[PDB]
Amino acid sequence: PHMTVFHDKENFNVKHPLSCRWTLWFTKPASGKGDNWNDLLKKVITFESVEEFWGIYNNIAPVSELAVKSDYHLFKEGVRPEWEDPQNKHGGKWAYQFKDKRSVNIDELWLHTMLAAIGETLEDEEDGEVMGVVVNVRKGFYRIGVWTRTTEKSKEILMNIGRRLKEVLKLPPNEMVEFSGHTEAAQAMVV
Amino acid sequence: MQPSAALQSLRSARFLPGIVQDIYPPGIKSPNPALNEAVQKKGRIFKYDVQFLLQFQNVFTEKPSPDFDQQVKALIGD
Ligand SMILES: C[n+]1cn([C@@H]2O[C@H](COP(=O)(O)OP(=O)(O)OP(=O)(O)O)[C@@H](O)[C@H]2O)c2nc(N)[nH]c(=O)c21
Repeated sequence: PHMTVFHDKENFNVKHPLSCRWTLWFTKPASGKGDNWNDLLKKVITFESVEEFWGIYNNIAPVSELAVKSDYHLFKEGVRPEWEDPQNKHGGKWAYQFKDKRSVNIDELWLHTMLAAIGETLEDEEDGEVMGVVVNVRKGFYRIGVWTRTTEKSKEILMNIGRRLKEVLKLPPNEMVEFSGHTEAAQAMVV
Repeated sequence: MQPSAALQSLRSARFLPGIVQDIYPPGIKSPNPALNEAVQKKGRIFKYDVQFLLQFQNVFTEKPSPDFDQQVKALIGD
């Protein structure tokens, strides 16, 4: 009955749902003209299947091809990847900064981060904390983060998310993943 | 602009009802059943291990829309 994409990648009739819809966003670098530094965040696409995810991923630039000051964000549908969104305003992030060196397969790390997000292995079913994940391309470094809805609903639920991100990123024990609130207030937790 | 066979199939396919163990052909692993064993709402929350998800990487390579390239260029056109 069920032909998956693995039975016939041109004629299949079942697809793999995600536990919510997700939207990919991209931040472009400021234009070299100089007339657009305040409108750089772009909504790319919303999707709801594992197959759709891979159609997107296979047709967009890997992180390692992005210009400096660019970002990708993968957020649950309805949440904009900004601190002002009502679902991020009282939240924060777990983050790690990587050096820009070739033995760091940043594309693979980012990919695995997004797969952990959409495959629901960052948090447990009732945690209600993960809002999205983000990769930032900067001059000195790359940063990978997991944005969270609160900073205090449950500390244990947040620490477990940080430990999972550290596992997903394959970091050794000296390398610490750090939690910070988005606002100075919601900041005033490392693993 | 014309959709691909895979895209046409994706558009018309039906969502699986959750994690299923017994629908994959030889050499393809199912999602880890242990991760879903503890899940309470199995019709809404679907845990897929990264290894399972990676199996799709070289399998579904088609664009998610016919003009995806044009939509992307105009979105980040500058
Ligand atoms: C996620 N985000 C990023 N920016 C802008 O993007 C820049 C990079 O944001 P960043 O948080 O990655 O900072 P970076 O580590 O590069 O360090 P900093 O710039 O020196 O503090 C910030 O400086 C802001 O100018 C943002 N601006 C707004 N208004 N809301 C956001 O949520 C937001």
